[PDB]
Amino acid sequence: CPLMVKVLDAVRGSPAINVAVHVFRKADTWEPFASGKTSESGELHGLTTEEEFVEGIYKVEIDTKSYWKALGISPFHEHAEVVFTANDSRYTIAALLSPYSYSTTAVVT
Amino acid sequence: CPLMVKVLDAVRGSPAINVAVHVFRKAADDTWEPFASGKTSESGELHGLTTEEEFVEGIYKVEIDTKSYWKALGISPFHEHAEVVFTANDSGPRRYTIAALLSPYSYSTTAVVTN
Ligand SMILES: O=C(O)CCO/N=C/c1ccccc1C(F)(F)F
Ligand SMILES: O=C(O)CCO/N=C/c1ccccc1C(F)(F)F
Repeated sequence: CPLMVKVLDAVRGSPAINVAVHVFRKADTWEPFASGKTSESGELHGLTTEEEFVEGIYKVEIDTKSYWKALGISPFHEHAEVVFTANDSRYTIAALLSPYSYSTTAVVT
Repeated sequence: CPLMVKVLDAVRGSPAINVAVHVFRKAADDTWEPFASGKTSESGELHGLTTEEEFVEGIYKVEIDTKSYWKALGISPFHEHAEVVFTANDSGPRRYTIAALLSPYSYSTTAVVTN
């Protein structure tokens, strides 16, 4: 599992459950690559395989807007967007969500 | 000044000076049109990107060029940039401050919206 995403809710103090996440790879346009929804643990595994996940620029779009929308909280952002170059020389993208703010970090091991 | 950007550096505890910032607005075909751009000053602030007349309702993307920043300091960062996408002025005109806090493998962004 070369790419995992983990999403937390800073208002509720909980994982962010059932959040839609779309990954794109840069082709100079954006092409769909993977997607899924976070689990009960706020996690998204099995997006891609080592074979598929080659060097390149990737964008992870976290559909935070629909997440806040579904609990009746007014959100600011359309989404959280995390753009990074993946290089061969294992990635967890973690995001921490609030209605008017978000934080993201990469754990690369 | 309806749209301001402030950028801080979490490694050095200082404003993030001379950081490029590009703002785009979503167009009538779901593409991103260039809207405004500039560079942060000594205080890590970017003022004068737009005017209230130009800053109409829409979906805007503020892209902070964190990669050239970190490279100009001699550091290899993770992200290509920091991005913030949001709808503005949807219920009338507002004043927006977009603040970002930068680390080589992380960033945070927050929005302060005034009437
Ligand atoms: O799976 C993992 O590596 C750990 C998940 O936890 N993520 C935490 C986290 C993520 C983004 C911004 C701020 C934080 C925090 F520091 F505030 F908590
Ligand atoms: O100019 C403004 O509106 C506020 C400027 O300061 N920004 C602070 C800030 C921004 C993003 C994440 C975390 C923080 C922080 F609180 F942790 F430091």
